[PDB]
Amino acid sequence: KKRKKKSCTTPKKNKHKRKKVKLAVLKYYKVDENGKISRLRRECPSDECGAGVFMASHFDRHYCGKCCLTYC
Amino acid sequence: GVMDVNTALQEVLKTALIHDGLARGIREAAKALDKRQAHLCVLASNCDEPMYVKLVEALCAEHQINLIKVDDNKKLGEWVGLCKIDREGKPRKVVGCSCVVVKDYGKESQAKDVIEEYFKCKK
Ligand SMILES: [Zn+2]
Repeated sequence: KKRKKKSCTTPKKNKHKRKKVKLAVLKYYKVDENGKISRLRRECPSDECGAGVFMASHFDRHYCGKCCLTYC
Repeated sequence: GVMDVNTALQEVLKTALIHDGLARGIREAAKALDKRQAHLCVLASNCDEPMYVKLVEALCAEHQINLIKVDDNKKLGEWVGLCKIDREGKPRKVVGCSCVVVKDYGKESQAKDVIEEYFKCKK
């Protein structure tokens, strides 16, 4: 027997393309003229994600991308 | 001592490469500074982002961590090791680095001694 093609489905299921963001570190910190630094993003309460691993400021929740911890 | 001040950083950077104690890039450097596992930092004077410089300087100052200035980012990257060696021996492929953090020192007395003396002279 020979293989039939039958090439017809939903036109194209596209693959997710990751967003390109330039200098994402900067928006985590706010700066005053005096030289102070304030951390805009919350720090996760988990063990590993404690100091430099910031959370996600979603419109209705806080989300840590490293351990899937979520808060209201 | 015999080695120059500006050329004595190569030994420390090579030994940190070998012992895997380098944080490269602004994001890794900032995360290491927040983790305060850093020992010293290396900054590139030649840059087009004043906010980059302010953030690195303030993070170094507010974590009482010594900071070093380098001429250009491409030489910084060549020291760092993000390069490939040609048949003749020159690094045709160089990707520059703007900030570096040394997490673990290499077990070298001579390399650390000159940098510590320079930091004490600065203070
Ligand atoms: Zn977490």
